[PDB]
Amino acid sequence: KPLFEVIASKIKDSINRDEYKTGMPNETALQEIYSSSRTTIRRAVDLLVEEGLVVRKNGVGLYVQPKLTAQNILEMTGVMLKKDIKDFYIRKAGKFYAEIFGMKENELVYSIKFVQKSEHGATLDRLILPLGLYPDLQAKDFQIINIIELVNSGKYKLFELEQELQLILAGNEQIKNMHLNENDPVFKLSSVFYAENDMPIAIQYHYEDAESTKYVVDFN
Amino acid sequence: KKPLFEVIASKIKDSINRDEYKTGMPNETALQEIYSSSRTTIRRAVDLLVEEGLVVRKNGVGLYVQPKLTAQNILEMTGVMKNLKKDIKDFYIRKAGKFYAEIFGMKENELVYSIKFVQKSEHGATLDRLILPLGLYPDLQAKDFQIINIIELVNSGKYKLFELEQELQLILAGNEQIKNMHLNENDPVFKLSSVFYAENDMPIAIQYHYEDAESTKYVVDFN
Repeated sequence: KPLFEVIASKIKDSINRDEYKTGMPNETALQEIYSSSRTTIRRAVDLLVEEGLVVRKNGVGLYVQPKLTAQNILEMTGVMLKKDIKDFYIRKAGKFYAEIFGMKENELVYSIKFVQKSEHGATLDRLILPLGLYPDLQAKDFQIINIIELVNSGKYKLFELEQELQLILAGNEQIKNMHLNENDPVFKLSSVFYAENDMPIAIQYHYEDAESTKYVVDFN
Repeated sequence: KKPLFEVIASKIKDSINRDEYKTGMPNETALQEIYSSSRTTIRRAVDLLVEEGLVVRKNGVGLYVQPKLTAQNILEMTGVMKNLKKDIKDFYIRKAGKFYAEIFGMKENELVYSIKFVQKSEHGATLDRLILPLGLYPDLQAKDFQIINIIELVNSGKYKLFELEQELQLILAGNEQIKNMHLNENDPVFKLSSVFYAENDMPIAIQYHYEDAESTKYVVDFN
């Protein structure tokens, strides 16, 4: 078995025992820790990335991916009616979020997706929080009971909220998570949270079934 | 001549005009003393002021001066002199009534500020209505009701903002939307309702925001 695979397994263990914390040693440090080559480390880390265990901060270092253990789920939501977490992971901002946040598209953001049983059907929420703006949070700190509190828990204080409201056709996200049919009408409430001086610090998308006995929505 | 209650109402009006009394005054008993007049005379003077929309009673409690949208206050509240800015249509004190009393968990006869403003946007004018209970924003004068940043304003009273609860609806345009947003009757409108809470499940403010829901991508057929 190749060395890089051996080292990747060794690092997986370190991650399993919370030795490396989301919120780890860079690749140069890993060379020294494992007395191995740059190439060996790069290939070991490539494998861990592919498995979704860690993520690189281009030209900076390495982050461990958050894990939705029963314990972290308990910390974040209070459970085990309520809020069910579907996804929590770190990803590059990409171009779309880079323009909104005014950051580099290869810089990292947290992406959180959760569903909630409500009045008329399940609702779906997506939260995007730039890693550089919420530096000190560990997975258990990402409590989703109160979104205002969460958005306020990072490096900057929440100052202002800017919101957009739309009617859209149910997409794959909605049909799957909200139990809707192709093209059913859905309210999309988009929120951009700002710190002072026009600095966006978080984005949120909230979706609800728009069906009603009062009207019919007809999309072209 | 001019009856005494009217003479006294004029003097109170004068005091109001010179900001001796203002939003954020002596109660009716103190007025009896100040003007050396009867309970009945003072009650009639105040009735006159209330009718003129210059003051409002707090059930027994006392007397509040109604805020004034003078040029100065408007400048203070919105930063605007004399679009894409905020234009105040209404600012006054009123009883909560059943509907708001139930939301705030307060007494129907207790007072709230009602603020209405309009804003030019991409898909036309939007309309906002804010409700802030007096007892939760006791120390604010007229010029303190800055509406540049609603979160800042909601956070500026007795309690700190802790949580936000929102409701999303499609409604038919009513008179408010007709006049203020230049829509036709039964035009579809987005209504975004916000309830702002302090810690421990205590509502401190309500906001209703309205936007034209017309789109080139769908039509809304109301029943």
